[PDB]
Amino acid sequence: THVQGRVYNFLERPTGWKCFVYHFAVFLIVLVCLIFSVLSTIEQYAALATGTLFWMEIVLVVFFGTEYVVRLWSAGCRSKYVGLWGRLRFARKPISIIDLIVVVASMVVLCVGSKATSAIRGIRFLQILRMLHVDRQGGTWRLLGSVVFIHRQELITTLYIGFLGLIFSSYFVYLAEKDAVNESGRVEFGSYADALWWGVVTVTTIGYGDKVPQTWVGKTIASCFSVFAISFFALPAGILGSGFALKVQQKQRQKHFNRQIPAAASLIQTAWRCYAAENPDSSTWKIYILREHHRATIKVIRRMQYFVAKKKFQQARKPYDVRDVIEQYSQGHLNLMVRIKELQRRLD
Amino acid sequence: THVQGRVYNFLERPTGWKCFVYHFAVFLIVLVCLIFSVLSTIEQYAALATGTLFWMEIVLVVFFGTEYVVRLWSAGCRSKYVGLWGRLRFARKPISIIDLIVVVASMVVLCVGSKATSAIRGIRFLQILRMLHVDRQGGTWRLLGSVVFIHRQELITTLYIGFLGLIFSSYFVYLAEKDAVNESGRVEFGSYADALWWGVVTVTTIGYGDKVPQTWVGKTIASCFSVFAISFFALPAGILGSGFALKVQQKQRQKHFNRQIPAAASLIQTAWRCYAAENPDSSTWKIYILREHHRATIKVIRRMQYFVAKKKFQQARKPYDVRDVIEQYSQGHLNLMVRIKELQRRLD
Amino acid sequence: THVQGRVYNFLERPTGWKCFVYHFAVFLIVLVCLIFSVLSTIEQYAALATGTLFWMEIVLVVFFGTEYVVRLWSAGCRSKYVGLWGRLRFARKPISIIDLIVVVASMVVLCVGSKATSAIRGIRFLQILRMLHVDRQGGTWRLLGSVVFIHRQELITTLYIGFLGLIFSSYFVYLAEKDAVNESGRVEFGSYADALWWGVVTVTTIGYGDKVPQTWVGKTIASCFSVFAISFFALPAGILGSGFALKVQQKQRQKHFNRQIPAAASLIQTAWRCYAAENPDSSTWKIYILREHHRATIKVIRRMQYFVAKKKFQQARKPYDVRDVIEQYSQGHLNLMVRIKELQRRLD
Amino acid sequence: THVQGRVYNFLERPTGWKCFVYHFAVFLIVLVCLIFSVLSTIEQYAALATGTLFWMEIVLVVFFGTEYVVRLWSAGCRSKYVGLWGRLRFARKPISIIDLIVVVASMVVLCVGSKATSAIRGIRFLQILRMLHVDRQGGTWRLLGSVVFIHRQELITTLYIGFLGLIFSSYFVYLAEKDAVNESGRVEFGSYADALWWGVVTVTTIGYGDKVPQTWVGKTIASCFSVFAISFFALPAGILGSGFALKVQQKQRQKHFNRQIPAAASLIQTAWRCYAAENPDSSTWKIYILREHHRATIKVIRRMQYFVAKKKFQQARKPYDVRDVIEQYSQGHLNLMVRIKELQRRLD
Amino acid sequence: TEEQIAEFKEAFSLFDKDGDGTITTKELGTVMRSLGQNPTEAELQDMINEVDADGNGTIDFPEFLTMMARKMKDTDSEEEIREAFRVFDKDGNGYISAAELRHVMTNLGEKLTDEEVDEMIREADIDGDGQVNYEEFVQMMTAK
Amino acid sequence: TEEQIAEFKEAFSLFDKDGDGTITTKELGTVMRSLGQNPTEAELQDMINEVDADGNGTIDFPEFLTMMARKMKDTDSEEEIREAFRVFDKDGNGYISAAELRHVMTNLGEKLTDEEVDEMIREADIDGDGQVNYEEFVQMMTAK
Amino acid sequence: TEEQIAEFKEAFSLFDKDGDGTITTKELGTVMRSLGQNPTEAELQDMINEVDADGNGTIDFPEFLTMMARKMKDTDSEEEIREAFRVFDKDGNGYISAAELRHVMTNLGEKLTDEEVDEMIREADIDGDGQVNYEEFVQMMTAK
Amino acid sequence: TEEQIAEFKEAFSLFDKDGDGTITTKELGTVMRSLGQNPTEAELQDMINEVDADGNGTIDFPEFLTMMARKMKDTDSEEEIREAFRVFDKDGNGYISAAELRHVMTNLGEKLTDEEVDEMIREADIDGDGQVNYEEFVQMMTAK
Ligand SMILES: COc1ccc(-c2csc(NC(=O)[C@H]3CCCCN3S(=O)(=O)c3ccc(C)cc3)n2)cc1
Ligand SMILES: COc1ccc(-c2csc(NC(=O)[C@H]3CCCCN3S(=O)(=O)c3ccc(C)cc3)n2)cc1
Ligand SMILES: [K+]
Ligand SMILES: [K+]
Ligand SMILES: [K+]
Ligand SMILES: [K+]
Repeated sequence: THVQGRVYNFLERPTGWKCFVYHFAVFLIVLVCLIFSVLSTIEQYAALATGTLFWMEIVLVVFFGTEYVVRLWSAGCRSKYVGLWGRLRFARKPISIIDLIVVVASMVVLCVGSKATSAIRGIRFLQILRMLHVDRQGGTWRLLGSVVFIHRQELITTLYIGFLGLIFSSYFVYLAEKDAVNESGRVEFGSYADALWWGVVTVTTIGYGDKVPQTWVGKTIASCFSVFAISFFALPAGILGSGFALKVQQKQRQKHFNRQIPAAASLIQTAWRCYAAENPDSSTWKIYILREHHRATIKVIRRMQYFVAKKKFQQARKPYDVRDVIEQYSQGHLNLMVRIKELQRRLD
Repeated sequence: THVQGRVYNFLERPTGWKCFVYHFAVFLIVLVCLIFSVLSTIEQYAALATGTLFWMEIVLVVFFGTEYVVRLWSAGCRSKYVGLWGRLRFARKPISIIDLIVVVASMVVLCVGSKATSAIRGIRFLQILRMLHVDRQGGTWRLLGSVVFIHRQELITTLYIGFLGLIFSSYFVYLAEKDAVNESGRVEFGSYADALWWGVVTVTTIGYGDKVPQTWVGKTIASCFSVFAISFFALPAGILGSGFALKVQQKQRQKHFNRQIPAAASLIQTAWRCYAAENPDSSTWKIYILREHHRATIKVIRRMQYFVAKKKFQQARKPYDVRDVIEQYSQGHLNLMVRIKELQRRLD
Repeated sequence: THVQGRVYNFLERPTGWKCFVYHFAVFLIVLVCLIFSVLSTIEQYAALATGTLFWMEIVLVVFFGTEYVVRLWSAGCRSKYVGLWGRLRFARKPISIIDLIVVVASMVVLCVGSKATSAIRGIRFLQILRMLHVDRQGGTWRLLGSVVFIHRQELITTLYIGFLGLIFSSYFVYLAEKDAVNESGRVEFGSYADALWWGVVTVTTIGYGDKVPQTWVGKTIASCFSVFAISFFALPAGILGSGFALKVQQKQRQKHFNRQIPAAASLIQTAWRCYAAENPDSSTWKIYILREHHRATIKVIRRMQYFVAKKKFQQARKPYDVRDVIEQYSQGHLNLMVRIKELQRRLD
Repeated sequence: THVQGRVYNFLERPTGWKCFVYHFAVFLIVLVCLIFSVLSTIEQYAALATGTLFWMEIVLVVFFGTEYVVRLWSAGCRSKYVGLWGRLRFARKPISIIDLIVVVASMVVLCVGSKATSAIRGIRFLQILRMLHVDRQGGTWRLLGSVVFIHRQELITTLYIGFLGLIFSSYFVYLAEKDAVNESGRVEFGSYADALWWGVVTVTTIGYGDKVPQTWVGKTIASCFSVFAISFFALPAGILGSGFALKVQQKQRQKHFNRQIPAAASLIQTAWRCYAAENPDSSTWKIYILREHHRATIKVIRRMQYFVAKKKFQQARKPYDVRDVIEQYSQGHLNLMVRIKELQRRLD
Repeated sequence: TEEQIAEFKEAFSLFDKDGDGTITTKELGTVMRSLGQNPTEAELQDMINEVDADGNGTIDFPEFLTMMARKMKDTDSEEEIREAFRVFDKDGNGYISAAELRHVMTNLGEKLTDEEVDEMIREADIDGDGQVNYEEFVQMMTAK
Repeated sequence: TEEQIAEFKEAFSLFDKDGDGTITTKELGTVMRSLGQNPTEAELQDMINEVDADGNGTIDFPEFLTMMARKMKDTDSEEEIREAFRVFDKDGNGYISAAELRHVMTNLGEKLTDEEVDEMIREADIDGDGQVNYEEFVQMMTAK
Repeated sequence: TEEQIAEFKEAFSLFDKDGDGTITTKELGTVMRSLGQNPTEAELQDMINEVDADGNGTIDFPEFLTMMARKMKDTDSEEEIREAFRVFDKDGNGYISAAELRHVMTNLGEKLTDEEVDEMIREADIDGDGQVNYEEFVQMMTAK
Repeated sequence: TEEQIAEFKEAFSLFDKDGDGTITTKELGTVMRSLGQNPTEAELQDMINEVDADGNGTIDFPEFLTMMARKMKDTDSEEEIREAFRVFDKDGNGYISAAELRHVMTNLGEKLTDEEVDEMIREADIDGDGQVNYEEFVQMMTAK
């Protein structure tokens, strides 16, 4: 069973230099097969790569399917995934779904399209799709989704305002330019759709130049729009970058919180004590040393011990702040005042 | 009356999953009608959409007008808006103005342009204009305006410096390029206006390519300008993004300030006490237990109680800071020193 | 003399709504004259604006020269600038130099070019140059220079690395593309200069499209360059924006430092005391109540009082920090320990 | 020997105004020679610069080789580099390798290509390569590498997600546009490679315009891609800029840590004490004033003194934080409580 | 305003009780303990810091007059009181219950005498399902 | 629920021991010292703050009932306990040793009687190389 | 400079009082209390830290001489004093009232004897509507 | 290693002086005061926290053995000592004066006996204009 968890760690909880080289090599072979998918589209090389991509596909479907079943077995180390229904729960998760889809569809297209246009039309998309295989535990996407959810209001604000600016400014540019004719004789802005295309390409700072305004009204509006709207499609970079950085750094500094260990222990202990209270025959009663009403009060005190331990633990995992300093200072200060008053009275 | 506030919360203070679906569906139908406004401008579909947009407009004017009056009635829950003059105050606010304008102008253009060029020319702008209906309480625009006002000096600085760089650099490019002739035979830079167009398109990183310099002086200047000026039209993104984020986060953390409750109560209490002081027949005099001059001193002490409570409350709502830690430490420390000295003397 | 400082504040230390409207109107008339300088370059309007710009120039030279002398007189309120040599010191400062240059050169070009090509060629540059008149105390440029000096190492780093990337990558693109011929028959990359032009236009995200690579080596290199180098010409925005914001905010929060008043007073007092020490006939000797060697020790103690007051003042103006909290806590804590030990002994 | 370190500081640890002018002038001459390398590629000036670049090359190889040997001698001030093997260790470091390569290859190409195509083809690259000579201690590259290593996860995240977006979106654009024909008759998107080129040029906001989509599917996808993917190739700017700034500022504030001096001394002292313990004949035994087992316990206590001093020193160099405040407060507070209890008992 | 400063100087003479022309923390605490209040030292300190602008720790008579001068019926004070009520407003509609208000006056912060609150409630039209418009109070006690 | 509040009011009468209707820190500490426990003042304070929502420093009977009402077999409490075990889990696979668990129960935090832990272990199927599935415990003691 | 170090060693002998060659906090406080001043311990500590560069807590004679050596009529000290005046300057024109200055010298910070300030004012040309140019003082007391 | 743990258990028996198997702060302070040292409580606390990994506040014998096990002649410890010297190095060339070193050993931090430093200097070749290569010391005292 030691071996089982060992290979699980190799595949699914990677670390070191061996695991890294493995996952690296996997990435490289899939990338190479993608480049052959690229070069299959070019007429010169559409024959070479088209044949190569039929044998490498067989190699890969064997490899990835093997890896899949090995992993599905090795997941018995986790207690979530022990048992048959456990392995089913393992197959249920998204990355495993994607892996399975890729493997099966590869096998099907090979066994069927052996004797083939839609075949390779699908092969190319599978080659593209296999890149999801790399990130195993999705820390990438989880980080992104987290930072988006935190900063959702800001981003909606930007999207709304930029959208509106685009719509209005493009309508006015349309009105100003709808009849203008280009040097080559054609009309760039025949419709409001074309003006929206212009606006998108502009406000986001791409500037293909396929559509440019000629009039003075158009140039005026475009200048002002270009100066004052472009920012709202560039904020998300700052927002998301700062979010990424902060999240990673705090998730790292959380490692050095050593106070959480006794808090965890205390939480466990008082919880089980609350539970074992419900058996009067328990041995947690001997701690107190008949008992008409002592039962109730003990249970109450334990319940609120549990609640305070719970909050203490929940705050034992978070970084300190000035507010906590202030609270503890006031608390200890007043304790000290009452103590010195106590001694002041004990003398008298 | 419970129902009245209930529907007010539904329309104007939304939360949950029902309200969200409602406002969503509204957004979607207005967006769809906008896309038909788009496709009305295209010659192929100018007939279909033009007819569709005459019936959906009727549907919408009915719907939005109904919603408007329902809302105007439901605003009696608020005490600002109770009474006739209250509802007038409700109609006075901007978003309600916009809603009313849209509804009435829709109705007018329909009843008149039934039997129609300027008609649809206006319809398209109304379809555009209806997108303001979505954000109800303007938290979007309020956030923006706040962050701009806070960071006004920085933004004026950028605008000034970038403007100047544009002006000067474009003059010199004009001088260098005014006689140059393009491959196609035309002169890109005939005037200083054209050079300003170039500069705007460049410094903000769009680069249509409609105007490019040919000479070596022009290319030199453009390179240096392009490297050293572009930043001043990209700062606002960083500024505004950081501002948005900070504002939202602190406005959220303000929820967990629980110290403000007693401060609020104390403020109220001492204020009303100051007021009721002015009635000598009041019952706030019994707290002190004849009164030649006690009146004045009581009033003075209460006034300054009010002032201290006011400041304490105003600071009870803001986050703590190191300065407060230092102040309280010094204060308590000196209190403790005088107390221990006091005991040191009481023994002797 | 009250009037003198009053007008100084009006012109040179502005605040309110009157001053603002004044400086605004000045900005607007200079901008309008600039737009006529623009339209003078266009052939249609080269006559109208050319005549208009001869009368408005006279108006303006009168106005600005008047304002200049008024200001130069009004600067006697400041004690730096009292006296003749004071006013000379006033004329010495840069913005006054620029104002004077504009006024005199306007007057000269008018009186000479009355009876005129180089005339208007210079007029246009003066119109451009007059925009420096707006910011009076240069807070704009001072902010910028400050933030650049603080962040000088970062910016040099970016410039160096981006420069190198440009140079190398452009050499390799040149080698790959030097013989390639365009669809239109021409060679985009004949020389390494052209490749550098391409690189500048690319790495800074403008993309005119006047030069594009055709080969696969060129496209490969350009892709990698474009992904991995563009950041180094976009960092300065983030850097400078954060710097601006921080500087403004801390320069604002410095207003609420009220502890600096007694520190200032103490500094002044102990400094003058140190000075008056040097007169044995002074009256600062009566504070001590013969004096063979008391002279020296008093002088020493006062000198070091001065030094400590100086440091305390220099730190009284800066915001608090955790280090100060720690220092004061340790200091007071040890004081308290020695005091309680003292009482512990006094009992015994 | 004083002179040796003096010139070492001049060349390799520069500071002041003389050193700066020297390194400046070096930079300028190498830049000028680079500009002649540029102009050698142009047909008009290919003769002038080609001859000039044969004499300046001789000048420079002499100069830089001289400087190299002077430096290699002057490195004997450092104790790392004293002795022959020391100087070998000096030649081993990268910047010295680069300097040597440049010098020797210059000399070789001159002595051989005297009597020459590949000659100048190599000269140009050497001129480019000499720019590494400027930064002597690589603080530039070290800063960059540091900030990249700190922020590695964020950057990998961006690269992965942006890469994927590019791949998928470009495949769909290819499918939508593969048969479309341009106004000029040509097909922009013949292959998936071309679509990838488009995607790279787009997502990074360059927009040459050599490839634009015509269809409505293509424009739709491109719009959405352009709005929602561009951020992931603009985050690194924010990340890296904030990193640079933070690193520099903290490396500067580290100068004012004065507590580290006694910590360093204590560490040294207790380390040598632990060592000298191992000589029973030492004189560190006299501090304790026979010794059956005292030996062991003394050694143990000293070892753990060493360990605590080590940690104290390692933390003496880092900035304070709220956690330290809390720890010291609790520690001193409990000490004070036990002390006041102690006195409370001593009375009784 | 001459009668105003006459009364204010009369009032300052109560605290001064000396030719000092200033008030110290104790010199205030004595007058308060004369009434049977028993403040804290920290209380009197925070009290006194809201009157001086010298940073000395004492109230000169100009500062005392200044505190007198500035008005309660103010733009900002009104809004502060209004915002203070909103902490105790469920649903934010501008109304609060009666019994809730009585509960808050008599328990939190400076607790009040029951007769005080009994007077406080009846100042406003409390009928109408027990709700009360708190801006009515604000207009009342900012009328001076 | 009438029997429930009858028992809860009975329970509150033990602490009240007065017509007060509240519990003070001492009024709890006395009942605890009656059992031979000897808490700290800080303990009782932190204890009591987790029941009130008044900010007064005492527990009104509604707050006591509220504490009774909310349930241990909860979505969040379960996860908190589960996360607490994970601190003591090498390799994160959902299993912990037996002797390690005994070591942690009897030494860290509130130390337990040895007989308590002897009971605790045998609640779960401890065989199978000594490992135990701690989510089994969590489901057990969140069953109520 | 030989006479200078003779006088400085003479001066150091007053504080030393023993063949220590150093000064401790008490060894300074005694000399100060000999004059009737009564400093605080914190005062003497902060005092002494501005002379040493050893970090020991005592002043070696080289450090004493170093403190002697560096000059008051300095580029930086002058500007610091000038900036200190500006806190008390309404309108920033380089002038301050007379009575304001007297008020500030005699009340804030280290209060001065009235005769001291009476001397201080008359050092400068105080006439001219009562205003005084404070850079005149700065040039005066940085003349040494 | 059996002789090694025999000697280490012998050594632990000196501190234990009980069948406890642990060491408390006092249980260490007593042994230290037996030698005439007089540590502080904070000293012993910070001392003891660098040995345990339990977070209990006491040293179990495995933790004692662990502290024994890890080696002084280490990659990191060497560099730390080297960096410590550099604080006292003018010009950063890898050399420091003799008298400066004697001054620093005998004054700053834990002051040393003069005979100790007299031994310390002569361990290294101090001749050559009085300079000494401090990495020579580092190689010496990391040789074990
Ligand atoms: C170079 O120095 C600069 C540059 C830019 C700023 C800056 C701050 S806020 C801001 N824009 C804005 O606040 C928004 C809103 C006001 C107009 C300009 N934009 S809008 O075009 O998107 C736009 C246009 C029209 C509609 C209906 C909605 C949205 N622009 C500050 C300093
Ligand atoms: C989308 O996700 C991204 C994107 C970019 C990054 C990232 C970090 S550091 C970095 N570049 C760099 O660190 C530098 C240096 C290494 C090569 C790439 N650039 S160089 O071209 O200027 C360049 C090229 C050649 C020479 C001689 C000097 C300089 N690029 C990280 C994540
Ligand atoms: K761009
Ligand atoms: K662009
Ligand atoms: K472009
Ligand atoms: K373009």
